[PDB]
Amino acid sequence: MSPILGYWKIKGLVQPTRLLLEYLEEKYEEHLYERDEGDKWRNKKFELGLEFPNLPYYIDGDVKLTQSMAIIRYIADKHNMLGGCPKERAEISMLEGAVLDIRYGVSRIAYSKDFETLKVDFLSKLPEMLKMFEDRLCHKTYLNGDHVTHPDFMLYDALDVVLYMDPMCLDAFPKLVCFKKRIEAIPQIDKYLKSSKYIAWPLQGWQATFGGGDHP
Amino acid sequence: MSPILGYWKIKGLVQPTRLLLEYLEEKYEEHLYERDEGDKWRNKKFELGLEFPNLPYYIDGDVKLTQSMAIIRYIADKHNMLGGCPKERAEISMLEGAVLDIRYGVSRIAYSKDFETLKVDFLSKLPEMLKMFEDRLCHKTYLNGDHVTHPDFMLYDALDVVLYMDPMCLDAFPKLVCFKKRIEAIPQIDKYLKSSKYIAWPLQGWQATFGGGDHP
Ligand SMILES: N[C@@H](CCC(=O)N[C@@H](CSCc1ccccc1I)C(=O)NCC(=O)O)C(=O)O
Ligand SMILES: N[C@@H](CCC(=O)N[C@@H](CSCc1ccccc1I)C(=O)NCC(=O)O)C(=O)O
Repeated sequence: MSPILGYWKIKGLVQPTRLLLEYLEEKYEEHLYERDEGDKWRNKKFELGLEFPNLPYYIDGDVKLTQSMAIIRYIADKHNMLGGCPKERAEISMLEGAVLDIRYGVSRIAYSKDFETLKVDFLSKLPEMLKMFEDRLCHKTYLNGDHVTHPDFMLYDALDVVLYMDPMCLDAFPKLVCFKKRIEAIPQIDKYLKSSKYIAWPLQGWQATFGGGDHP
Repeated sequence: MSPILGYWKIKGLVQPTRLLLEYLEEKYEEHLYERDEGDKWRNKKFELGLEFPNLPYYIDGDVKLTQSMAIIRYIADKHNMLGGCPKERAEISMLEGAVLDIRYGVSRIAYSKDFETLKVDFLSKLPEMLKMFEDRLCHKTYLNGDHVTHPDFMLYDALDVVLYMDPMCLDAFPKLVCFKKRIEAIPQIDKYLKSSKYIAWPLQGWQATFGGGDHP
């Protein structure tokens, strides 16, 4: 029985997890809830055996999990990708948080009716955040070295998003522009992005002022 | 040389980490920035050797970290507390996220000038969130069983906070009311709470509409 990954039919908080699964060439099925299926989900919420019911969820022969970060880390952990010692594991967790500051930075304002005003102060702070990654990649191929790790897919997802907000936010960051291409040059990812499973939009929930709607 | 833990002189995102250090009886020094030291911190931000400068930070003979979650997990990891296998480690990470939904739920609205209106919709959703923990503790002493883990201190910190917002939010949750007492009955914690190091207020940054100010 193939693992089930439930979530809205958007990119949201699970996009990075989808990408890690594709990368590892893991098999899995998806329980996607359409914009109007809110009710279809509420009637199942407390019937799946989840100790902490929420979206996304991940169910397979071994576990039943919720909290998108617990899920991506589990899939990575099952492939010995979380780090070989305390120090390395803390390096990888530091990369997770730094990426989330960016990604969550967008979500916290993408639902306000004053998006444009908020979008201005945000983009004034985004640069400092990007440059930390720009330097981290000065001599590395990927965030943790020569081998891909899950924070790589999270960062990719964050760049894909801040680029919709502002197509020029990476002009001063060549290594990040390259990092983004390099992730797409990975065989498994390129296949996925061109397959029928890829969900290109929306970025956030359909009702958001930014990254919302049924079409780009 | 004792590990240094830097942060504002508030509870904020580091309170749970302080508590884990006390519990493990680890020695450490703190670099606390007063309300008016914002400038004292900006002039040091890019001079500590941190790959991703931010508050809090943790510096000792082995690592230099940022991102509060990477730090608490490191201190726990160095004591073999993160879980003995993939499944257990995902259980503990699931507990982290579920706690943060509550804790971050407060911060996301504690800075708005319309706190009271927001505080109403929040408290209407808090119950469902608390009950997941209320059930998780139905037969367990602590969140992961008979032994304390870091999510325990995070949850404690979240209850201490939602209780200031509403002293009655735990009336229908006896196991949670007990969990909170039990954490305080732990020798090391009780000592800390009564020592000169404990910082009782503010909950958030001083400028917040809720949990702010120099006094309760
Ligand atoms: N921390 C949880 C948050 C889960 C969450 O916010 N779930 C939303 C969808 S993502 C909404 C979201 C939240 C924050 C940032 C971006 C986005 I998109 C939901 O509809 N849950 C189902 C329910 O509550 O019944 C996790 O990561 O799993
Ligand atoms: N994800 C980072 C966020 C760090 C952060 O927000 N730091 C704030 C203080 S906590 C503010 C905060 C943020 C979110 C929720 C609650 C709270 I209190 C800061 O002043 N950083 C120093 C700087 O930017 O130079 C982490 O957890 O370390």
